[PDB]
Amino acid sequence: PKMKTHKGAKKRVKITASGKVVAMKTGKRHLNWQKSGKEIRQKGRKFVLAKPEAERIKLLLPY
Amino acid sequence: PRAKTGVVRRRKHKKILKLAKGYWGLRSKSFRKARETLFAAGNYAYAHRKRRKRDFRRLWIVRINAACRQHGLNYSTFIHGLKKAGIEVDRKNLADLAVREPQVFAELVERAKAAQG
Amino acid sequence: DLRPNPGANKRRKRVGRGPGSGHGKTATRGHKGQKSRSGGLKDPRRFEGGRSTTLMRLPKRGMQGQVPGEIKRPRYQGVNLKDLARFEGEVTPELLVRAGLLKKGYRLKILGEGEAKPLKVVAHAFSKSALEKLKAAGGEPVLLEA
Amino acid sequence: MKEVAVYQIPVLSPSGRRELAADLPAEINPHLLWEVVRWQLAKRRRGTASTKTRGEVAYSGRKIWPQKHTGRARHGDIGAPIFVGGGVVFGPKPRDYSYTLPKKVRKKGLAMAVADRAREGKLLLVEAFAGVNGKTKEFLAWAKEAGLDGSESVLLVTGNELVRRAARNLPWVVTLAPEGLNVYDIVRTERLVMDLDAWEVFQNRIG
RNA sequence: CGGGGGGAACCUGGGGAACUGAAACAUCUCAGUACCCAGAGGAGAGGAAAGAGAAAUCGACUCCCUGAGUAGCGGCGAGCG
RNA sequence: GCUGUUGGGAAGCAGCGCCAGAGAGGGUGAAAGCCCCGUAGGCGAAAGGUGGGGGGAUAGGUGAGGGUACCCGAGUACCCCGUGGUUCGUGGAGCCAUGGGGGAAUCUGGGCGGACCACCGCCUAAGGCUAAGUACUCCGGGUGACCGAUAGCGCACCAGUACCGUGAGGGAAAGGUGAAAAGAACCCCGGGAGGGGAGUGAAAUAGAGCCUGAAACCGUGGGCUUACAAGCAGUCACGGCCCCGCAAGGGGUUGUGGCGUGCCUAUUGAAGCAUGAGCCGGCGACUCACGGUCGUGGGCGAGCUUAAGCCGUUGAGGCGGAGGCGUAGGGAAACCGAGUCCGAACAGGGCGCAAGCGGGCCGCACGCGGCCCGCAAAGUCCGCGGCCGUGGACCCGAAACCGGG
RNA sequence: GGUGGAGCCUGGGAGUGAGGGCGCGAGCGAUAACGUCCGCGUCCGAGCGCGGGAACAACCGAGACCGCCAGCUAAGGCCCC
RNA sequence: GGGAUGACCCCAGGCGGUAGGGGAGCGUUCCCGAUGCCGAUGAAGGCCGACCCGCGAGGGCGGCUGGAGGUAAGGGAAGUG
RNA sequence: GACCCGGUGAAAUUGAACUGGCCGUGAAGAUGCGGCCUACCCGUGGCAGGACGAAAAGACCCCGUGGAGCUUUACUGCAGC
RNA sequence: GGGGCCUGACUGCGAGGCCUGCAAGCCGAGCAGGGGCGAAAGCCGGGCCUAGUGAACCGGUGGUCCCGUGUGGAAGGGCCA
Repeated sequence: PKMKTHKGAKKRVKITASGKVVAMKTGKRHLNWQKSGKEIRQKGRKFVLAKPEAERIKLLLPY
Repeated sequence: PRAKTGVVRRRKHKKILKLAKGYWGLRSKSFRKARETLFAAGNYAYAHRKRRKRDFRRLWIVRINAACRQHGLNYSTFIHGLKKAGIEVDRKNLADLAVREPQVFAELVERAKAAQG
Repeated sequence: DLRPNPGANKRRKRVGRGPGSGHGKTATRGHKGQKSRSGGLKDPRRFEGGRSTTLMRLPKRGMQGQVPGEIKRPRYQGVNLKDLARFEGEVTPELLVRAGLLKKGYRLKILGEGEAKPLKVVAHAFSKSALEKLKAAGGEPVLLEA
Repeated sequence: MKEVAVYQIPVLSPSGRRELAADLPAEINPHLLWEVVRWQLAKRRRGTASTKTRGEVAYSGRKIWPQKHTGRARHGDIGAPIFVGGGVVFGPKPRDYSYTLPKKVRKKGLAMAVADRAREGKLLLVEAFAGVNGKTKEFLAWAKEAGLDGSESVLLVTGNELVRRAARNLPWVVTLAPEGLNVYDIVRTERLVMDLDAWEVFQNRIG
């Protein structure tokens, strides 16, 4: 029958206009204890490739 | 629709059985045995068509040799005359002159060994 | 036009791909010739290796919702006066939905770019900068819904 | 670009000429026509081909023999797909071959068919039916005195049952009705005849 | 006066798995599925709001299309919905 | 609708007509609207069910202010504990059900609106009943891009049999003479069985598990060929012999001489002393459904498009815009918007947008308007095809787990 | 310079992730192994197609579209087989 | 490159190949074509064929058997070898 | 009993066989490749060295995130107390 | 190696690159905020340099403008640390 979106993915990565997959930078939910502002800061969003391609394929019905 | 086998098979089968006539034992009564035997027949030919072409070059050379030797020289020297002299002719096949026209052949030899004198 | 000749165009290619015979896609069946492809592989959209999928990336979308459900809310779908200059006279949602945008998509904003025609535009909210373009002849209907 | 439809001598008034829109020979696209036909000939498919799968065969699961030391190939239940008592792999299942062909195309393809019937001249719309009264003998005459000898399989499309009554039982004749104006019939028939009332709706349908 | 017993599927109620899936596996899945039992009938169940949920709203229930793979649920896994 | 014609047999071919609201189809010695049964179309029940589709009959229901403040379903509401249902798995966990303990009230009441409280609203629990629309197919009928005797139900046939098993249970094989029995009087060999003539038939290599009759396999006769030999059995080159041809030439056979390590599978590598196969015939493995994603053929494009179902047919279609994708994106969100998020920041940076034209042609306003076109800015809808997802998803094959017996 | 079944960008579908011999430079081993592990290259794999090497995947020669009773050669040979 | 687009001829290169990608064809069954056309002067099937067309899968054609069905072009589906 | 004659008359096996020896070779143990040696064709009664002979998808070993039986201060529950 | 001041072991960013299958790891001028040291030039976003480490999920403390299931506020979340 029909297809189910993957909530796991839907909950952590956003898909943009150009069809690009964008998600937070992984490495700071707790690592830290002292990491030079630079590291702990430098955390906006980012991409992937051949990998985001794999994502979009799970967020179909949610386009 | 139900595309039952029916006619189709039985036809391709007796088609190989035909190519396989005259073979020993089952090589001609069994599609399988046939099928195989034929494959061998397939390449044995192919290869021998190319062998045949080399087969007759031998026949000729041996004769060509035997002829211009009982005359005076060998096959090594003989083909060098008809080559230095420039008579890019005979063609080991047409060297049946040694069989038919010895008077014409002997002529070639004489104007061949002479190409060395 | 004769009965027996309306024929499929030049690309209906019913040519499927049977994979059984001597020449063509065949025997081990056009593809595969190893194993673990005999009745199923794992994915790979998101699976295998046996390792961290690629699920090492964390959830930002902070607000996956409590259990009661998503919260009812007025939904605003903005429109471009750019696509608005297709008709003249009275411009109000309803004549807007059955026309182009919205389609019961709740409320209607209004912003866009490009030249704006000097008329009346009945909207629920106007974008600052894209409203100064209506300061060059036009209307300004606001609020509503009750 | 030519568009002129015929019209048999009504009562006692000469053959009247009538025409309008790219309905007559306009710009025909065979493809579009053929697709509307499959749709018709297809969606009219019964689709009752069924087979009993191994799960569906009326045998048992009991293992014919022991997996080992039998000197026989291994097997499960007789029902398995191999085995003569069969099971049938991917047999046919009752299913609908009916899809939804675009409605706008189910029209351009209706007009285009009543187009290559016009340019050929085989098109012709009447209005009267002297020898009506619902009798074949009666009708058979009405044709001769029109151009319908019987050398060109005809399609009759008039909203008058009385007339059908006749045309019906004729080989080279294919009765019908206005509402049922399709493409599969227009095409299967060499010459097309239509009344001005069934033609009246034609356009209400086309545009 | 009635009951008992039978009836292919269907139906409602009382019970109720495991293999499987999670590439092990306990929660989770399979699943209230298969199966047992009771009852009823040409159907059964349900049924006139101590309902819905945000609209100065709607107005028995059953059933189909949508909503919707939505809102959510989830070793937030698989997957359910 | 008869006749002539071919033939065993016309319905075939032929000459001239005819019915048709009936040219569905089946049968008849072959292939027929018109010969037989039917068909379109139109009638039919003394009896037995069915039966508001249509009228009655009653059952039963019929009224608005203003004062009281009497009744509004109890081990119940409600709270706590233990669980189940719901999308809800302890979660902020309400709501609905209830095994246990406690335990009211009768509208200034009480339940609910996802803890709880306050406002604002919604509905009246603890008694029942209730058509139609929905589900299924043993049987009956009707159609089929359903099968055709290894298919199709297990069973076309005296089959849930024969046969197997203590039992539950398992579970077969097996259709066909011809138009018609006209199924072979009698005679000959024989105990019989079988046969040879005669006889029937158009046909008897249609003679009775008899149409067709394939291959494996078994024989008789004939042609070529072999007892100094050596081989995956063939292939190539000559030569003898037999044979159809007017002949160039071509068959069948095999005497010499040249060259050759089966097929399949699995493998770094197989003739391999690795796997599989006695041989033949038949059954036998990449499918469909719904989503998705690329390609591709068409439809239409500021758009595209219907779903359930309703009026139509009964191989004819329409209608139906609920709804879905697209037209704008950024942000966790409030939200802002050709911007937006991070930020104090008319620093920066991250996702974003900025999208056209060769020009057919034309009102002859010395304006390229602007239709249209490749099909787009840009997309959708249907078709077809590749691969992905859920399904037993390419076919066979476990040891095992569970449930009822 | 180089127009090559070269490259570069986007997209559909893959198979393969058991390799093997040889030469060269190393480690391991005993400078033993048709051993083992890396590195550069080659060939077999998939060229068990053809020539030479008696026979013989990978050594020498050489990339087999078909046919030829025609010729030049490569490796290797020229007494007979 | 010809270019009377003439997919019909010229110039020059390529054409071993497993897993696999891609491209065109052949046959099977059923459907439209069909109230049509083959047919007892002989269907489908079968048995031979050194003959004809295709590179092939195949396809024609002739004789014999057999005795009643068969079905072009052009397409369409699928229990398709 | 076996052996000869009359009567009845199986079986596992079975790629096809026109199935010799020796050095050598080859995926390292050849009737089947190479060189040489032998060797008329066909049986019957015997013997068992070879056909890596038959039989049994190795009972050993390993591998499979295979299965079952058993244990306990493995984990986690449950009956019971 | 010693001394004097100090807290830049900064906040908001980040051009352009090393490395790489993914995600990670590393370097970084320069602009703004507000500072240290120096007369100034200037240097300071820890340490002479390469090890001193751990995705996500689940939760805890701070903060905070975000959401608060009819409204106000809560419970509970989100964001930054």
